[PDB]
Amino acid sequence: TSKAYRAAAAKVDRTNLYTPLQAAKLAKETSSTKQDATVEVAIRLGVDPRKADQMVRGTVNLPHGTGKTARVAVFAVGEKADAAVAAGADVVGSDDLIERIQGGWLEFDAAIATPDQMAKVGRIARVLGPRGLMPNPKTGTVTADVAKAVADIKGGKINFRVDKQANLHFVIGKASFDEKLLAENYGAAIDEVLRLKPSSSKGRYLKKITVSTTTGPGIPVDPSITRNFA
Amino acid sequence: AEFIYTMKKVRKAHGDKVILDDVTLSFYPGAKIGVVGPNGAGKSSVLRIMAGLDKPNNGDAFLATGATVGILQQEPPLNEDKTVRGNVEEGMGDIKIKLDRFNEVAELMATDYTDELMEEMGRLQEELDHADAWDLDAQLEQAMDALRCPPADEPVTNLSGGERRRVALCKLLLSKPDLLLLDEPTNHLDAESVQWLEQHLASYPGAILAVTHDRYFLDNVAEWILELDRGRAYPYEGNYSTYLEKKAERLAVQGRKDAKLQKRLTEELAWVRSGAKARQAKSKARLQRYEEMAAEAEKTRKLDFEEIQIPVGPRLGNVVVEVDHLDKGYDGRALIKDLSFSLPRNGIVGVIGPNGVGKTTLFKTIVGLETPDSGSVKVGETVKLSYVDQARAGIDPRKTVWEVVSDGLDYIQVGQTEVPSRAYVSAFGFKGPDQQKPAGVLSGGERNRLNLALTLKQGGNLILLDEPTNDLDVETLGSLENALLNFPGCAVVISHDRWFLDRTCTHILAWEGDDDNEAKWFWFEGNFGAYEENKVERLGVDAAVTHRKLTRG
Amino acid sequence: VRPKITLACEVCKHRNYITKKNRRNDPDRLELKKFCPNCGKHQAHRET
RNA sequence: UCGGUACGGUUUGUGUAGGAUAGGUGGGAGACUGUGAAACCUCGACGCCAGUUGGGGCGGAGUCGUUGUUGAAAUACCAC
RNA sequence: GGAGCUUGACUGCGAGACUUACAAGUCAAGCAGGGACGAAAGUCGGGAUUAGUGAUCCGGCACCCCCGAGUGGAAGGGGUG
Ligand SMILES: Nc1ncnc2c1ncn2[C@@H]1O[C@H](COP(=O)(O)OP(=O)(O)O)[C@@H](O)[C@H]1O
Ligand SMILES: Nc1ncnc2c1ncn2[C@@H]1O[C@H](COP(=O)(O)OP(=O)(O)O)[C@@H](O)[C@H]1O
Ligand code: VO4
Ligand code: VO4
Ligand SMILES: [Mg+2]
Ligand SMILES: [Mg+2]
Ligand SMILES: [Mg+2]
Ligand SMILES: [Mg+2]
Ligand SMILES: [Mg+2]
Ligand SMILES: [Mg+2]
Ligand SMILES: [Mg+2]
Ligand SMILES: [Mg+2]
Ligand SMILES: [Mg+2]
Ligand SMILES: [Mg+2]
Ligand SMILES: [Mg+2]
Ligand SMILES: [Mg+2]
Ligand SMILES: [Mg+2]
Ligand SMILES: [Zn+2]
Repeated sequence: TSKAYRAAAAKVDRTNLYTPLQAAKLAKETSSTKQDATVEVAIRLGVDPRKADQMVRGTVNLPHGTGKTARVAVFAVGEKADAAVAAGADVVGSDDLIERIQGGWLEFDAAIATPDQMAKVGRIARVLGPRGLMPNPKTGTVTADVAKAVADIKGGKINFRVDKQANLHFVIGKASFDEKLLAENYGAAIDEVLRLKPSSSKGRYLKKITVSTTTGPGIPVDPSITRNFA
Repeated sequence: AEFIYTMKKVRKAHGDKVILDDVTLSFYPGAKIGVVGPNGAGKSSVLRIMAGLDKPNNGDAFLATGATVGILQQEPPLNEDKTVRGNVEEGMGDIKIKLDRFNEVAELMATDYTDELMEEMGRLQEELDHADAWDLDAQLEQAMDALRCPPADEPVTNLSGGERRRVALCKLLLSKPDLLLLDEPTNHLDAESVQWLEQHLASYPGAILAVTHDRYFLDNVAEWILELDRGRAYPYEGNYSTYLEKKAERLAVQGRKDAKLQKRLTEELAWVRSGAKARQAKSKARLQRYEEMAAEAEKTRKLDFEEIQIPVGPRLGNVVVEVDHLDKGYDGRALIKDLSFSLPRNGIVGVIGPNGVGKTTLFKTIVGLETPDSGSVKVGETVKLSYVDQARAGIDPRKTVWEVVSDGLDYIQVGQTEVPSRAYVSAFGFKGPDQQKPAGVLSGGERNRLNLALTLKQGGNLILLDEPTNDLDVETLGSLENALLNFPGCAVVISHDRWFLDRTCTHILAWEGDDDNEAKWFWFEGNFGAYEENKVERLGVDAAVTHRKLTRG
Repeated sequence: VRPKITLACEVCKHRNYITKKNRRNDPDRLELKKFCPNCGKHQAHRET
């Protein structure tokens, strides 16, 4: 307890499941009492991640963005390096960046590379292993024309990936947004998770869902009603 | 109610020797089951079904989906590579080739077509974050510090018997199968590798089976005893002091029930030999009940046991074995340094020390199979030497248990007498047509009994026991130690069993090396109980750890 | 003591032949080269 | 009363440098108004892998973040 | 009696006989497949020969994919060992 966490706990009921809009309504009335916040959604799936064909992994583009720094490290040499900084990449990867990441400077947020210079990716993934900032072909970060996904990672392509205990974790943007802006990222997330739903999922696929702030408690939302996120 | 392994009406039998018959039990995860029973009961034949190495005759036995099975065999094999290469063939075996391809695709893809190999490295680099397999250089270096493995750069052909078992446990404790199948894990392990494995199997996810004859390891790693009598399986709970109660009770209520049946045969055999009187008939419905009682009285006739019997040798002189300033080693590492002792006449001497410290090399300088560095070994004119060995090198697998003791000969020499060979091996329990089993099908508890038949027929008055208390159960462990106390010569024993040197010892030769010497020994005059009180008064009063986790998960 | 073993093929696993062996003189599974009519040629045959 | 299941609170994890080693994942630059170095309390949960995770006595004077690195990984706080 | 290599202790058949109330029992030249030994000729469908065994029914398992109670499947049935 903190004698202010119980103020927001006195305003949100625990047992009552809510609509996707009332979660975004109480996203404003719980987070914004404190400082700035990012809205957190935790989803417990109905899969078992021990098997191979139940590893739920995918990405989604968000329409209203997410409001973050997005320090994208695009890896390309030659004239392809200038295409990233013209597109909006602050630090463009090269060979000199390899000798300073291995020195202990890893201040970046993603890795969008080119298929010709992937030899340096396996050497730079020494310390990018447990960090999980590998270049992924399934999220479009490994592609030939790298002049597309630079502003897309800025645009809100947050990667969701199921853990060992079958718990998705995903952000739908900052807490300084509106109710019609938050619930559409909520609607675009779940509608693309169900496309990634494996065919061998026993039982109810979407068991329990919650929405939480950065300091306050979690909002129990109803997994049953998924049609009217607007 | 989710399970691991289920048996349904399993019946495995090697003909007359049944192992299972109409058995059914289920294994749930988190269970800590220790399986007990006498020697030859069938304990390793159960685990060779539960690992998928053998098939039951008429039954159903299947693992649940997922949760694979790793077995420790009773004689664990290895490969002809190094130690660091001996731990990657399992535990890292399914996952190092996914790293052997990722360091290939870093260079082979850069000159070939970069469009279809994009997902070929895609579905493998995403197999290196769920397991965190980037640290495969330094996960092996943690799993060797836990078991105190040998250094990982030398071969594995010349290792101790308890050093080969440490590198075989690392092949299974890195895999982490949810159904462990440990077959006699505390063989050849010192008092540290057992105390380590008690703590590691305490907090362990998954099901653990362990066929352990010893009384104190099963009280720490098990809480649910499974038993194998003649065919049946008796699951219950307790801590192994209740197993010897119930097997003593299951034979006292079966023994006198089979004595009431014997009196009813004598009352009925007198009726079938009494003759039919005048025109009455001897009823066929009592003849047909006699010949069913007479058939159910011969099937209960399996109650016998053979004692361990050492032949006596010639008269032993005043000088048995003298060792004066012995130095012994193989490399820059020195094992034995400046040792001076002399074996007594008519006593039992115990050799005590951890694994890989120089105990089998101490015998192999005495038997004349090594050569000392400095100092000499001196025997004497009277001593005939008899030597059992740890490796069981004399017994070959593709030759029957009879014609290894003999060589197709009828009568053998057991020291100035001629006993018949089949009469000699039947004095070692191998009776009837069990004398034609080869050495590959014998159990581990009766290769520790066959090795005593090969080497005690030398009839010597100096026997060198290199771990005889290895795979023996409680009935014949007491039969061995009662044959050493009545032995007239001198017996030297290497053993790790603390409650076996405490019972039969007169002299202790124990390793006491520390950080500045690492190669010194110590001759003590007394039993094992007085050695442990002197060990805590000379070096390190009340001083003669935390569990190394083997992994970061 | 002399059970009836059956000899399954090594390619197709068909059970083409049946015969007897001694269990105690031959504890392992017998291996013979026998004609397999499905394959049309001599294959190897362990037991089951 | 003794159990099962569903729901929610409190609490648990310590090879090796270290804040006895957040257990996992995700969010995160703030979180409370600060003395297990406290007054009634004061490890008499566990107490061993020993001191941080309670006996919740009170006080708006008095702990801790991010940085530093010292690591497979960190540090508050919190939903998961 | 001894030694070398081996699996014919074969799959598809069978002109003609013995014996015989019937049911069964027994012998078989030779033809093709794919093999073993042999330089070849050739021999090989267990053992010098005659005992070491049990009709039908009902079932079991393996394989072949023949029938599939409106249709597509399946359950069951059928063949061959
Ligand atoms: N392959 C085999 N063929 C014939 N008999 C066997 C075979 N394997 C084991 N046996 C016999 O069955 C018994 C079962 O061995 P088992 O008790 O499983 O070994 P352990 O004592 O290690 O459990 C042995 O005593 C052996 O005589
Ligand atoms: N032939 C050999 N060459 C080199 N080193 C050996 C050889 N045989 C044994 N060693 C080493 O000697 C050490 C001690 O073995 P030792 O303790 O005598 O075996 P045991 O534990 O059976 O008594 C072992 O660590 C082993 O590495
Ligand atoms: O490795 V040993 O148990 O023969 O000392
Ligand atoms: O599992 V054993 O009875 O051969 O020691
Ligand atoms: Mg065994
Ligand atoms: Mg030894
Ligand atoms: Mg033979
Ligand atoms: Mg036949
Ligand atoms: Mg005909
Ligand atoms: Mg031909
Ligand atoms: Mg030829
Ligand atoms: Mg012919
Ligand atoms: Mg005959
Ligand atoms: Mg009938
Ligand atoms: Mg139909
Ligand atoms: Mg069918
Ligand atoms: Mg036919
Ligand atoms: Zn075939």
